Amino acid sequence: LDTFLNSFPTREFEDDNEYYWDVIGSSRRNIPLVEARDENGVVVAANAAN
Amino acid sequence: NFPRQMLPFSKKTKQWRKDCLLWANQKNYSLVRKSVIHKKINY
Repeated sequence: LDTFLNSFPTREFEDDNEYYWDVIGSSRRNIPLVEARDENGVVVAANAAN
Repeated sequence: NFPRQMLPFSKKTKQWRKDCLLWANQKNYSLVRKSVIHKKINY
């Protein structure tokens, strides 16, 4: 168990408070649609024209 | 811990020397020096 824990390095912190590390995703994203309307203002159903 | 230094020179092989360097990355206190944070506050 020590030879398993001798495989890991050690960072010397400054305090004994809790510590943080920032994680990030991407910037590029696709946005879902919630509804669409034609020019007169009424929403387009699934059984509608072009 | 720190590898056995009291060896013959033939058994101070390449993984023995590597275990000593690998130790330094895994663990400061000195008896006549101030702490680094005390010196860096001075600087």
